[PDB]
Amino acid sequence: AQNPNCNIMIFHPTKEEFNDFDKYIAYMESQGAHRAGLAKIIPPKEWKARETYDNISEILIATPLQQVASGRAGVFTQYHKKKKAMTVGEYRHLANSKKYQTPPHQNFEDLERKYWKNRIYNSPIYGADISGSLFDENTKQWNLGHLGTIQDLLEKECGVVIEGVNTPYLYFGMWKTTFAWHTEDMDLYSINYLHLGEPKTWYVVPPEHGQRLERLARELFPGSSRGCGAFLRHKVALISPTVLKENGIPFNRITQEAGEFMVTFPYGYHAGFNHGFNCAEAINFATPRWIDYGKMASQCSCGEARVTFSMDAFVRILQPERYDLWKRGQD
Ligand SMILES: O=C(O)CNC(=O)C(=O)O
Ligand SMILES: [Mg+2]
Ligand code: NI
Ligand SMILES: [Zn+2]
Repeated sequence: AQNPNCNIMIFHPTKEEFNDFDKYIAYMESQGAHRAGLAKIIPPKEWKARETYDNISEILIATPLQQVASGRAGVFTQYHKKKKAMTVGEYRHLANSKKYQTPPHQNFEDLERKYWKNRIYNSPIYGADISGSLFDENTKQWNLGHLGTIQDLLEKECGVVIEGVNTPYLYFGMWKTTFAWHTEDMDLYSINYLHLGEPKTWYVVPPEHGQRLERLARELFPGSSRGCGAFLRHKVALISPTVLKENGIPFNRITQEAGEFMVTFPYGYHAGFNHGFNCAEAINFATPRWIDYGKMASQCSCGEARVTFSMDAFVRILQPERYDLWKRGQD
């Protein structure tokens, strides 16, 4: 069995190996990468996402979100307060202001300590889930707006044409901006490219141990759990590495830097934070191996999670028994 300890693997494809996305994902899996829940991919030195980042300031962040925390330093929830629109140039200046800028620090581990100690006492502002792309149209390898669609994958595997589309999203972050513990919608893969700026630290639980995290989360968030059997789908709960270690939950950590891809695998719970101003692009994708995970994915039917149009068909075809209840939660 490859990668039996479920370590995060780091890959360095050549330019030739970077030509066929599906093949390279399947290669990484043949080496056991999926067992971690997360892998890093360093592009060949010949590759670039676009020529420059000098022309992105006029992108609009229509609904910046202030991430306000409740709880204790290692175990908290966050809610997202809506703020007035601002451009990427305005947001970059904000991020670099004395109120929001990264503090002085020694190394990534010192900054991690500061994050966990202090996050709850501040409310950083995040631009999230902005439909769009920063890949140049002439980047032909690993261009996140030209991947195979999940609807085409389901049709190829199962035979049924379905409605829906699959496009990328941009994320503009600052120090302390946080992504809560979650798996992807319908336990899909994700791919994330850090276009520019400061790093992103990730935490991940191996897929084979996902239910351990779920059981701890029900214990640590007991009102939320009573509310919804799949409340981690609300994307609001944070648990620190110290708390996970105290409770014997298997996990790993890694820091992504600008110019690097991360891939999350089906049913890999993950969470993390940004080190300072940055811009990432991300999209969900599928392979043949995902279908069995999509059929088994939990679902939020309480009303909170509210998702993309295109989840409808995945539930309808893969989970027909759950469809009627799930759809009531959407309405
Ligand atoms: O960059 C982010 O905000 C986090 N993105 C993801 O969690 C992802 O790619 O799965
Ligand atoms: Mg612009
Ligand atoms: Ni994710
Ligand atoms: Zn719910």
